[PDB]
Amino acid sequence: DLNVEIVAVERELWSGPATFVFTRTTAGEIGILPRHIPLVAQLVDDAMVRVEREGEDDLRIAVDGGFLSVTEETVRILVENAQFESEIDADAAKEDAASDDERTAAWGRARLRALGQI
Amino acid sequence: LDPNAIITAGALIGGGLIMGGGAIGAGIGDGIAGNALISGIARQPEAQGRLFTPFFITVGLVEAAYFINLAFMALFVFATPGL
Amino acid sequence: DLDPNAIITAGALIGGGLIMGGGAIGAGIGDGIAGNALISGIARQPEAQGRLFTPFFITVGLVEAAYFINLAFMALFVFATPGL
Amino acid sequence: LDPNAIITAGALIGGGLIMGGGAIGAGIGDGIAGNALISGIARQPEAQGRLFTPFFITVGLVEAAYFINLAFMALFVFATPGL
Amino acid sequence: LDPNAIITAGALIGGGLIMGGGAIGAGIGDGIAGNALISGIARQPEAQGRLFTPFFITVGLVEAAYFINLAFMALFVFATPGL
Amino acid sequence: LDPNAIITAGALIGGGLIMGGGAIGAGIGDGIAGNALISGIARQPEAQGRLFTPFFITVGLVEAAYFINLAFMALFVFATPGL
Amino acid sequence: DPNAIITAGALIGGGLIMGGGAIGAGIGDGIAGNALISGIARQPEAQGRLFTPFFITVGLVEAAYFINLAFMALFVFATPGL
Amino acid sequence: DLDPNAIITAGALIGGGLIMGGGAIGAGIGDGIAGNALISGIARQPEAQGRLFTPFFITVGLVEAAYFINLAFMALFVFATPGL
Amino acid sequence: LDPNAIITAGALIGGGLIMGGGAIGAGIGDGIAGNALISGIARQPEAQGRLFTPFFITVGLVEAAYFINLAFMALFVFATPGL
Amino acid sequence: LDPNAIITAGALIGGGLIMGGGAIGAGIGDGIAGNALISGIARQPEAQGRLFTPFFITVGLVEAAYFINLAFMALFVFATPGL
Amino acid sequence: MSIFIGQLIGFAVIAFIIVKWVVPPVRTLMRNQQEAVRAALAESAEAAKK
Amino acid sequence: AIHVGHHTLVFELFGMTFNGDTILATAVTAVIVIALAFYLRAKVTSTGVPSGVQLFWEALTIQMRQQIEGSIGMKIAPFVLPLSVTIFVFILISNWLAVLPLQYGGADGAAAELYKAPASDINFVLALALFVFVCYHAAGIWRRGIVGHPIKVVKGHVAFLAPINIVEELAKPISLALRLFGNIFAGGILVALIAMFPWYIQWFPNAVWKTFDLFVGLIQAFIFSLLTILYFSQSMEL
Amino acid sequence: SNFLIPNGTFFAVLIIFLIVLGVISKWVVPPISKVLAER
Repeated sequence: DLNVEIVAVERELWSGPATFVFTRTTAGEIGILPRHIPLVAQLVDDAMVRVEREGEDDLRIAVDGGFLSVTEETVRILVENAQFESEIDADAAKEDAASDDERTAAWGRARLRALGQI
Repeated sequence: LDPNAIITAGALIGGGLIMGGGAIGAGIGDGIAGNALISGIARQPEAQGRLFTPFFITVGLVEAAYFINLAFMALFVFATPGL
Repeated sequence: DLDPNAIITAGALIGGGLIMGGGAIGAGIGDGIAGNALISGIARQPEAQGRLFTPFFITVGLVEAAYFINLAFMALFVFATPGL
Repeated sequence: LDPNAIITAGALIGGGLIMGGGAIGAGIGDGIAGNALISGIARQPEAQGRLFTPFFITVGLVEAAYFINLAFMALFVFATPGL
Repeated sequence: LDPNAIITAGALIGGGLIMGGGAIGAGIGDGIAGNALISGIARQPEAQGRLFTPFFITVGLVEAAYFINLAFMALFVFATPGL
Repeated sequence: LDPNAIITAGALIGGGLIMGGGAIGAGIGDGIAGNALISGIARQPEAQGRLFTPFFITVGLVEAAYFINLAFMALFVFATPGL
Repeated sequence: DPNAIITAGALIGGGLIMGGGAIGAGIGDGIAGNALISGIARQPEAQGRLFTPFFITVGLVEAAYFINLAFMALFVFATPGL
Repeated sequence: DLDPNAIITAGALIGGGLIMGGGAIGAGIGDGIAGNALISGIARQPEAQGRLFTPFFITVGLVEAAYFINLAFMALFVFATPGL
Repeated sequence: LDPNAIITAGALIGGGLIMGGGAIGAGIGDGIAGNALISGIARQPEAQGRLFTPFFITVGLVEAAYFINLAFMALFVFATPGL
Repeated sequence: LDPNAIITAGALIGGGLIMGGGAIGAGIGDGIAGNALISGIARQPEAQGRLFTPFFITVGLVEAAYFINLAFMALFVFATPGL
Repeated sequence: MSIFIGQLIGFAVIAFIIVKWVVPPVRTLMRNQQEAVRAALAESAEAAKK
Repeated sequence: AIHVGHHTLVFELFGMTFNGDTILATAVTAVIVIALAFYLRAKVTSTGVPSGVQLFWEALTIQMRQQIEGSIGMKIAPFVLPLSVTIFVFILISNWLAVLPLQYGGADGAAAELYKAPASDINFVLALALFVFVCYHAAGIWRRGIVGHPIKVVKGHVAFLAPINIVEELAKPISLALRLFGNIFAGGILVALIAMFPWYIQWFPNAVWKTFDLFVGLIQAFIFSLLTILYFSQSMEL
Repeated sequence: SNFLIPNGTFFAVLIIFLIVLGVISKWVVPPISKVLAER
C-alpha cells in the first residue's frame, strides 16, 4: 500500500492509501505499486490517473499539467488542475474535445478518459 | 571410399549446422521477446493481457524460421540430394 | 580414388548447410529485435499500434528478405550443384 | 576404409554442432530473460508474482528449442541414417 | 584424384561462408535499424516522414554489403579461380 | 588410416563445438544477468538482498544449460558412441 | 594435385574472411544507424550535425571491412606458397 | 597409411581450439557487459563504486569460471588426448 | 602427397579464421562506440569535444586488437611455423 | 603421408580458432566498455576521472581473456603438443 | 644489428613522443601536489598563529 | 625464427634446472625497487616539500588504501597494504623496462633481447599467483578459522551452485597468473615478430607497439593489485 | 618446448619477491603510512 497525494497549485486535491496507481506519461503508460522505485515523470497532455484502493471502487481523475513523483514511502501528483470522475460532464467534455485550443482539447480528452468514454 | 558414406557424412554435418543456427536464432529471439514482455509487464502489470498477442506474433515469426530449418535438416538427413 | 561427384556433393551439402545456418541466425536475431521494439511500443502507447505495425512489418520483411533469398542459393547448391 | 568410420565421424561433428547451437540459444535466452526479470523485480517488487509467469513462458520457449536440439543429437549419436 | 572436384568443393564451402556472413550481417543490422525506427515512431507519431531517410541510408549500406557478398559468392561458385 | 582414429577425431571436434558453445552461452548469460543485477542494486542499494534471488535463478538455469553440454561432451569423449 | 588442395584451402579461407567482414560491416552499420535514428527522432534539426560522428563510425567500420576484402583478394587471386 | 595418432592429435588440437575460442568469446562478452553495468552504475551513483565492486565481481568470477573450466578441458584434450 | 600443400592450406584457413574474428570484433566494437558517440551528440550537441577522447580511446583499443590479428595472419601466411 | 603435415595443419586451424575467439571477445568487450564510458561522460561530465578506473578493470578482464588466447595460440603453433 | 638499429630508432621515436607529450603534464601534476602540500603546511602555521 | 621459450643462461643446481635470464631480470627489478625504497627513506620529508620519489610512493599508497577501504576495513587486515603494494611496483618496472632497447641480432637470422620481462616467463607469474593464493587463503583461515574457511567457500552465495564456487576458488590463482603472462608474453612475441620487417620500416611498428605495451603493462599491474586486494577482501568477511 | 612447464625459477624468483615484501613492509609502507596519517 502506498500513500497517494494528488496536490494542485490552488489547493491539495486528494490524499490517502491506495494499492495501484495507473497513468500515462510522456515515456508511456506507468503502473505504480507500493514498493515502486523512486521516479519523476511528466504526464501526457490528456493524461488520466486511475487510483485503485482496497475496500472502495477505483477512482479516475482527469489531470491538466500533472507531474508524477514516486517515492519509497509516498507518491504525489503535482497537477495544475484535477477533476474527479463523479462530477465530470459528458456534453461539456465532448464539446471541449478536439478544440482548436490544444489546452481545452487536452482537458476534455482527460475528462473523457477519467469518465471512460475516451 | 564409399561415395554414399562421404555424402551421408556431409549431409549429417550440414544438418547439424542447420539445427545449430536455427536453435541459436530461435532461442535468442525468444529471449529478446520475453525480455520485452517482462519489461512491459513490470512497467504496467495489468498490460499482460494485451501484451501476449504481439509477443505471440514475434514468437511465431521466430519459431517459423526454426521449424523451416527443422524441415530442411530433415530433408538433408533422410532425403540426401544427389545421393 | 574418390569419385568427383561424391566430393562435390558433400561440399555442396556443407555449403548449403552454412547458407541456412547463417540465414536462420540472422532471421531469428532480426525477428527478436523487431519484436522487442514492437512489444515495448504497445507496452507504452497502445493507441500507436496501428501506425506501429507499418514500420514493424517494413523492417521484418527486410529481415526475412535475406533469409528467404538464401533458399534460391541453397537449392542451387544442394540440387543444382554447379560443375557437378 | 570403413564407411561406418566416416559416418560416425560426421555424426559426431553434427551432434557437436547441435549442442553448440542449442547451448548458445539456451544460455543467451536465459540471460536476456533474466536481465528483464531482474530489472522488473528491482522496479516493482510486488510484481514478482505476475513477472515470474511470463519469464517462465519465455524460458520455456527457449528451453523447448534447446531440448529439441538435445533430442536430435540423441538421434545423430544413436540412430544416424545410412550407418 | 580429380583436382577439379577438390577445387569445386572448396569454392562451394567458401561460398557457403560468404552467404552465411552476409545473411547474418544483413538480417541483424536491418533488425536493429528497424527496432530504432519503430521506437522512434512510437515516441513520435508523425516522425516517420523525417525518419525514413536515415533508416533507408542505414539499410542501404547494410544491403550494399550483403549484395557485395552475394556477387562475390556468385563469382567464386560460378567462376572458381584456379580450377 | 585406422578408422577408430577418425571416429576419435570426430568425437574430439564434437567436444570442441559442444564446449565452445556452452562456454559462449554461459559467459553471455552470466554477463547479462550480472549487468541487470548491478543496475538494479545501483538503483536500490538495499534491494540487492531480494534481487539476488532471480539473479541466482537465472545463473543456475544458464549454468545447468552449460553442465548438460559438459555431460554430453564427456559422453562423446569418455564413451564415444559407435566406436 | 597439391596445388588443387592449396587452391581449395585458399578459397575456403577467403570465403570465411569475407563472411566475417560482412558480419562486422553489416552489424556496425546497423548499430550506427540505430544511434542516428534515435538522435534524429530526439531532434529533427540534429540530422545535419549527427552526420559527422555517424560518418566517422561507418567509415571506420567499412575501412576494416575493405581491408578484409583486400586481404581476401590477396589470398584468392595470389595463392601464397602454391 | 599415415599415422592414426597424428590424425587423432590434429582432431584434438582443433577441438581444443574450439573449446577455448568459445570460452574466450563468452568471457570477453560477459566481462564487457558487466563492465558496462558497472560504468553506468558508478556514473549514476558516484560513491556507489565501493559497494558495486563486489556485485561486479560476483558475476566476473561466475563468467570466468566457465572460461577456465573450458581451458582445463582444452588442456585435457591437448596434453593427454582421450584414448590417443 | 606433398607436406607443403597441406601445411599451406592449414595456414591459409587459420589466417582466414584470424581475419574473420578480427573483422567481427573490430566492426562491432567500432559500431558500438560510434553509437555511444551519436547518442551523446544527440543528447548533448555541445559535448562533442569532451566525447571525442573516449571515442578515440575505444577506437585505439579495438583497432589495436584488429591489427594484432592482422599481424598474426601475415605471420601465418608468409612465414608459416614448421613449414 | 607425412603425419607431420597433418599435425601442422591441425595446429594452424586450432590457432586460427584461438585468434577468432580472442579477437571477437576483445572487440566486443572493448566496444561495450567504451560505450558505457562515453555514455557516463556525456550524462555526467564531472565524472571523467571516476569513470576511468572501472573502465580499465573491465578492459583488463576482456584483454586478459584475449591475451590468454594469444598465449595458447603461441603454444600451439610454435611448440605444438603431441608432435 | 640492422634490427638493432631499427629498434634503437623506434626507442628514440617513442622517447621523443613521450617527452614531448606526457612529461609536461606529469611534471605539472607533481608540481601541483608539491604546492598543495606546501600550502597546507602554511595554512597549519597560520592557523596555529591565529 | 621466433624461438619461443629457450631461456638463456639456464643452469642446473641441486639436480634441477633454473632459468638464468628470468632470475637476472627479477633481480634487476628488485634492486631498482630497493634503490627507490632507500631513496624514499633517506629523503622522506614529512614537514618539507616531498620529492618526486616521495610523491610517487605516497600517491601509490593513498590510492591503494582507498581501494582497500572500498573493499574492506584497513584496520581489519593492514598487512594487505604492504603485502600487495609491492606487486604493483614489482610488476610495473618488470614491464616498463621492456621499453629499453635491448633487442639485437643473435647471428641466427632472428631477434634476441638481452633483457626479457620476468613476467614473460611462466615461472614468475606462477610464483606470484601462488604466493597471493596462499596469502589470502591463510588470511581467510585466520579470519574464520581453518575449519570454517572450506565450509564458507563451498557454501558460497548459494548452496545448490556449490561446484562453481570451488572452481571460482581454483579460478582465483590461475586467472591472476595466465592473464599477466599473456599481457607480457604477447609483447615478447610481438617485438620479435616486428623484427621480421626491414629496420628502415620495422622501426615505426616497433615504436607504436612499445608505446602500447607501456600502457598494457601499467594497466595490467593495476588490475593485478586490485584483484589481489579484492580476493583478500572476499576471503575475509563474516 | 612447452615453456609453460614450471621450472626451478618459480622457487628462486619467489625468494627475491619475498625479500622485497620484507623491505616494503618495514621501511616504506609503515613510514609512508605514518607520514600520511601525520598530514
